[PDB]
Amino acid sequence: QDLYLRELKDTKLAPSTLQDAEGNVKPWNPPQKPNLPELELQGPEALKAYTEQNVETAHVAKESEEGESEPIEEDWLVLDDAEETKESH
Amino acid sequence: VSTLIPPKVVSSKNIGSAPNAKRIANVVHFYKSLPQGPAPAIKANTRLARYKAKYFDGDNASGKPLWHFALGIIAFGYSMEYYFH
Repeated sequence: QDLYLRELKDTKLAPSTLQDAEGNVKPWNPPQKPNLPELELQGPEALKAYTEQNVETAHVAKESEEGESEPIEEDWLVLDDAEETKESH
Repeated sequence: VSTLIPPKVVSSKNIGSAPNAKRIANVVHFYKSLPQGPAPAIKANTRLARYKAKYFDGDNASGKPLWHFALGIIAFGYSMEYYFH
C-alpha cells in the first residue's frame, strides 16, 4: 500500500538516519552518539559502584581470631577460673 | 572466648570440701573400728577380782550386788561388837 510503503520509507530511511546511519538527527540538536554511547555508558556504573562495581574492590578474606597460642598465661588463669566456677556445681 | 575444659577443673579442687572433711573423718572412724565388737576382756579373778568381775559385772546389776557388801560388813561388825562390847 502506498500509505504503507511511503510510511515504511519515511520511517526507515529516517530510522536509518537515527540509528542505521551515524548521521544523528538534524531535527534534534544533540546527537545521542555523543550523549549515550560513552558517558551514559557510565550511567550503568553511575547507578552501580563507580570504578568499583565492575572493578569488584579487592577484599581478601582475613583470619579468624584465636588466643595467640598463649598457654603460659591464659591456661593457668583459665584453670583457676573454671575451678572457681566448679565451687557452686 | 573460645574452647576450654569447664569440667576438667576438678583437678584444682575435689567436689565437696565439707563432704571431703566428713568423709575423711568417716575413713578414720570406720577403718579404726573393731571387726565385730572385738577386744572384750571381761573375765578377771585374783583375790578381790574374783568378786569384781563377778559381783560388779553388769549381767545382773540387781540389788544383791551391793547387798553383799552389807552382809559382809555385818559379819565384820558382829565380831567387832563381840570383841568390843
